[PDB]
Amino acid sequence: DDLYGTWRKAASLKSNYNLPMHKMLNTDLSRILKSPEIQRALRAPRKKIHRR
Amino acid sequence: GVDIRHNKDRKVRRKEPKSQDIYLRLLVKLYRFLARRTNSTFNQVVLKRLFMSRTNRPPLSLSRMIRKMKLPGRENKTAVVVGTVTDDVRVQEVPKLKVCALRVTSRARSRILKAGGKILTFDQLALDSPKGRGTVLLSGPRKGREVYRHFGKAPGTPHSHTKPYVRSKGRKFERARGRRASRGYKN
Amino acid sequence: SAHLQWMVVRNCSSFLIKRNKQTYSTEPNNLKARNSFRYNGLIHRKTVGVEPAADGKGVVVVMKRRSGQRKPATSYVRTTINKNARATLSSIRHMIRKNKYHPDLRMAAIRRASAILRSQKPVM
Amino acid sequence: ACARPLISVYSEKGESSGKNVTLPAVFKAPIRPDIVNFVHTNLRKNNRQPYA
Amino acid sequence: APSRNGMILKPHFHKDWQRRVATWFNQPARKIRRRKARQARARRIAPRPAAGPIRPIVRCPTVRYHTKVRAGRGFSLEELRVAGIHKKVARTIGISVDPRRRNKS
Amino acid sequence: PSRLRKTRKLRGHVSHGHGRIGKHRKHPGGRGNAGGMHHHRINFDKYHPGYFGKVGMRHYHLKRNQSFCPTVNLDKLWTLVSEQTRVNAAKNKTGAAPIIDVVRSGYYKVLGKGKLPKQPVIVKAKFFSRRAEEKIKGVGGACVLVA
RNA sequence: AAAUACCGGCACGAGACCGAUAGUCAACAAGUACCGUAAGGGAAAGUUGAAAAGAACUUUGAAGAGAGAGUUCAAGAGGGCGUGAAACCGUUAAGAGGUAAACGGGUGGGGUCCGCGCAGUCCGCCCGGAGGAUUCAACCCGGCGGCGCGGUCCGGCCGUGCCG
RNA sequence: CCACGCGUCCCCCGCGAGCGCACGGGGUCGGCGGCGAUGUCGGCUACCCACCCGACCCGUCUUGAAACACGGACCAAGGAGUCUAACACGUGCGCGAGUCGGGGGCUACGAAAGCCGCCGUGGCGCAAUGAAGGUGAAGGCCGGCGGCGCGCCGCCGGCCGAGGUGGGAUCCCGAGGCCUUCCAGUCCGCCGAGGGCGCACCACCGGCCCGUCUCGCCCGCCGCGCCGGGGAGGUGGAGCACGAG
RNA sequence: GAGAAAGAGAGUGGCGCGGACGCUACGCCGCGACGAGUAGGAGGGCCGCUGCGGUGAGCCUUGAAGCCUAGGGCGCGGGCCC
RNA sequence: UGAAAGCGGGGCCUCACGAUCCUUCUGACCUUUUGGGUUUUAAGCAGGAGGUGUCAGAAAAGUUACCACAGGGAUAACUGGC
Ligand SMILES: [Mg+2]
Ligand SMILES: [Mg+2]
Ligand SMILES: [Mg+2]
Ligand SMILES: [Mg+2]
Ligand SMILES: [Mg+2]
Ligand SMILES: [Mg+2]
Ligand SMILES: [Mg+2]
Ligand SMILES: [Mg+2]
Ligand SMILES: [Mg+2]
Ligand SMILES: [Mg+2]
Ligand SMILES: [Mg+2]
Ligand SMILES: [Mg+2]
Ligand SMILES: [Mg+2]
Ligand SMILES: [Mg+2]
Ligand SMILES: [Mg+2]
Ligand SMILES: [Mg+2]
Ligand SMILES: [Mg+2]
Ligand SMILES: [Mg+2]
Ligand SMILES: [Mg+2]
Ligand SMILES: [Mg+2]
Ligand SMILES: [Mg+2]
Ligand SMILES: [Mg+2]
Ligand SMILES: [Mg+2]
Ligand SMILES: [Mg+2]
Ligand SMILES: [Mg+2]
Ligand SMILES: [Mg+2]
Ligand SMILES: [Mg+2]
Ligand SMILES: [Mg+2]
Ligand SMILES: [Mg+2]
Ligand SMILES: [Mg+2]
Ligand SMILES: [Mg+2]
Ligand SMILES: [Mg+2]
Ligand SMILES: [Mg+2]
Ligand SMILES: [Mg+2]
Ligand SMILES: [Mg+2]
Repeated sequence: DDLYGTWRKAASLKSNYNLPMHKMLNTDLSRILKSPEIQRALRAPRKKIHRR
Repeated sequence: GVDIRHNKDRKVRRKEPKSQDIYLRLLVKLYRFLARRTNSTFNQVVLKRLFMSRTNRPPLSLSRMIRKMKLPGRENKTAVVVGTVTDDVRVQEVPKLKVCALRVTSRARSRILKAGGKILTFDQLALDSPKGRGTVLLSGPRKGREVYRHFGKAPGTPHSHTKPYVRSKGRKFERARGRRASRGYKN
Repeated sequence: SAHLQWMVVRNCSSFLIKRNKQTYSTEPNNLKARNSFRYNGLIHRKTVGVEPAADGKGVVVVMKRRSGQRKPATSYVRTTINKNARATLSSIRHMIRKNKYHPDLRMAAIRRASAILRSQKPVM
Repeated sequence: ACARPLISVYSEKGESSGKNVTLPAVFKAPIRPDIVNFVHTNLRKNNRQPYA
Repeated sequence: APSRNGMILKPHFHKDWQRRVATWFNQPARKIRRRKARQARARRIAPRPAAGPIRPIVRCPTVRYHTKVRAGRGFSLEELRVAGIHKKVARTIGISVDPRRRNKS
Repeated sequence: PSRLRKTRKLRGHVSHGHGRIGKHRKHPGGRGNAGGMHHHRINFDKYHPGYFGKVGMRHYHLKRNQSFCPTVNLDKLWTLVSEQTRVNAAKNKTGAAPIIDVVRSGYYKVLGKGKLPKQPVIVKAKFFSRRAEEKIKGVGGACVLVA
């Protein structure tokens, strides 16, 4: 953490460097998807296969 | 046979992002689900903008964000850019903003957080509002790129304000026959 | 997390093997032995595995525990099951179901345990 | 993630010594194998002698 | 035979340039040559400064650069005779001298 | 990589992507951009107007150092000096105004592009434009010269 | 003097290079053989085997060349000799034949082999019939594991949080 | 006859149970029969041959090739869009009004890798226009002093303060109601008549900087001058008009 | 899956421990319409050659590379495995 | 010019004509003339002119039977064809 810095501390023995910021944070996708915030606001699944 | 002409038979638009990034493909794996399984078209247009190329999702700057968020009516709403929210140095005070972007530059993150704002990513945006309600979707200036000054009606044609490709701007470099009214003709 | 690890180990792993228009993974905790998100066994917080015992009688069933994720020595727990064929499947079924321990693959575990048991009974 | 664990330093005998340093933030910088492949591809070319 | 739209350009390759192309493959060998020579020189003048003599405060000539001060060539004779250092003793104890500098200020 | 290019998918095609009526001959339109006046006339007039002829005075020994005068704007005039001077000259009730010495930051001429915040300055430049001077006066604050 | 340049020369190290029609013209008795009056032009050409153990001897023929015998793991490696393809050719076996041969679609006949075919699959559950076990459930003891459902059990650690 | 009962005010004359057949969201048999160990069974394909129908030899230039057009005896190996520079556009990646150490320096693979930041000198960008001298990118409202046949205002103090019209994905408010015995009535969402704030972009009108032309009155002083600044109205520009490199 | 903008919404008063497959999300699945092609353009190759960084507790004198083949096969095909 | 409405920036309409470079002339109390000033000269800026008639604009005589080369059956001299 002296080399590449912390997320809030800059790099102590480089000149101007900080860690690259994430593009999404909560990476565990299933704990987003089976969460009551989303699972509330969804339509009902239509999984009845209607063959020819 | 059939006399249908197959020229425009195939749509050209994207179905997956060209990037081999894995965080962007996780955001796509989330918003595919949200646009397939909700009925709000914010999700469709936000996955359509996650798919795009980085010359089609241009960097929205914080001056545009402050203006288009201080337009009346949309107080305490969530600004959403799919591109890169960049700092704009020619603005002094910054109001409390609630923004969401793929990637915000470091000085803009510092500026918003000293103003007392809050930065979100798209996974946190989907947790905070799944149908995307309470959001103002903004995009950067797409024809702001310098390339579009070379496009359109070609130079050397009447009423065409197009920057011509020249190797160095100066006195001698294509100022003479098409441009003057003495030297030849003025278009 | 888990999907982050899956988007890395998904194509460029060393357990993956690709030939004859099929695909697999020779990783040590893969029920059904195939390259998938659900059945892969290194990228999850909780994971069953079914191995034949070191001696030629029974099945060691492997559980991945919840506490020591980054500590691979105290991360897995072996349980040796040397019983009749019905109650081996009954133990694996109760073990996965009533713990609510990753119930996606209770059926795959009892399929693999049945295959190991028929390989372990003698050959005509 | 955001939280940082506490990794113990092992002695040369093998078992755990009492010292434990927090995880540096470098280990939870983002993982991007595409640009690891990109940087490795373009930097494995630099040690190459010419042939003609 | 130029196509639709694009910068018309004059590449300077009309000479025979392939018999004369300086290729830089001895760049790191030349850098290690120079720094081994620099280490040998710096340890053969053993307490003296490795950078050589001292070089004076000098303002750059032209309008683009006169606000920047850089290290010059050598101390002029007029500031040497004001500082009381002799002309031929200055460079023998380590003070660089060029007589060509004026002092208009 | 030659593995990804076109010629790995033009093997077996008997002309290699350059036609069979008009073969890929060596130099059909002359070398380079030849034929400006003559047979590429309408390329050079539909796409490079102005190209032929002389215009303007000849300057024999040009020196960019003599012509050197780079510009800054009143938008970014406050960018030069740190935020602590802005917030101190905002908190400062004594009417004291900061000095903005643009020359050591590296810009010789102040032009006035945009809005300057109502906060007094002493802008210290080498040149000024009329609108930049009027905007600094209208904020209330002075424009001094240094050579 | 220094920093600078080096396809010649002495001596070196290295290669995302070439692998005997490639790489130098040249891996070899190569600027050699050879052509031209001359200036100059200028090749082709590596591989027995581990070790020569390079086939003693008998035998027909004048001999080249054979047959036996022998060395070797191997002569199916025998002094231009590893591997030994294609065009081309001899012979054997099979099949065939008056529209030059060939070819595409469709079958039929004959081969060649393959199926280790030639009384034909197994697998759960139930019922019956004869068997064999230290044998099932429930309990008890020990270990291990999973989880407000402890509304709020005690203790630590962390924050890409906040207040002092 | 796809007509079913009871109760009442007026007009004209909301859960019954069971079984079963099926012209019913794509084939099943809860039907069978033969032959099989040294001569038979299967194997489309691949070896040879027979027959029917089809069947001109390839490449290439061509308006047209089987051509009485040229190349081609047969076989093996070699054999042709490469590399450097420049530019343009699209695309992925990092940083983002900045960016880049490529040249230099400091510390087996490694001639790699890392580091510099008072090594950003510099390139490109952030500002254009003019041939050049040069110039160099919103305005308004309030108060005081025809100035007269500058309601305009020359300048001072305060205030608002950085375009508009149309189309616009997104979002925002919501007249009503989305049923389980009936009336009110809450909270959570959901849908929507209408109405809003409107991103990118497009079209148009305005505006601002440089050149240039025309018409005009004002202002500044250290030099009152062949000085300097200012306005209105058209026009030329590869411009600005809250970056995009 | 059903001709009809929208809740198998929550509140307040009047024994036997059992339930197939799935989901390389670049994956799997359902509907329809469609398929000519020289010049040329584009996409995909689990088509192929040679070498380098990883990797297969890969293979190999109990016989690799190559070559031959009336043997068994797979793929529309490039080709490949026996 | 007509009294005036108006008409007229060449010929009742449809042809009567010419880029860059260069030279000449015209224009302004114009710009540069390179360290400063003055003065000739030269360079500019705009507007005409000198002209390319192959008229979107090279500066250009023959011969080959001593002939050559790249090609063309796009094109002659035979036959054959309508
Ligand atoms: Mg059809
Ligand atoms: Mg077609
Ligand atoms: Mg198309
Ligand atoms: Mg072309
Ligand atoms: Mg083709
Ligand atoms: Mg051709
Ligand atoms: Mg062509
Ligand atoms: Mg042609
Ligand atoms: Mg060419
Ligand atoms: Mg011509
Ligand atoms: Mg080395
Ligand atoms: Mg050879
Ligand atoms: Mg050779
Ligand atoms: Mg060879
Ligand atoms: Mg040989
Ligand atoms: Mg050989
Ligand atoms: Mg052998
Ligand atoms: Mg051999
Ligand atoms: Mg041989
Ligand atoms: Mg025969
Ligand atoms: Mg026929
Ligand atoms: Mg031809
Ligand atoms: Mg031709
Ligand atoms: Mg012809
Ligand atoms: Mg043709
Ligand atoms: Mg003919
Ligand atoms: Mg020919
Ligand atoms: Mg021939
Ligand atoms: Mg070949
Ligand atoms: Mg691009
Ligand atoms: Mg086709
Ligand atoms: Mg008039
Ligand atoms: Mg002079
Ligand atoms: Mg004669
Ligand atoms: Mg005739």
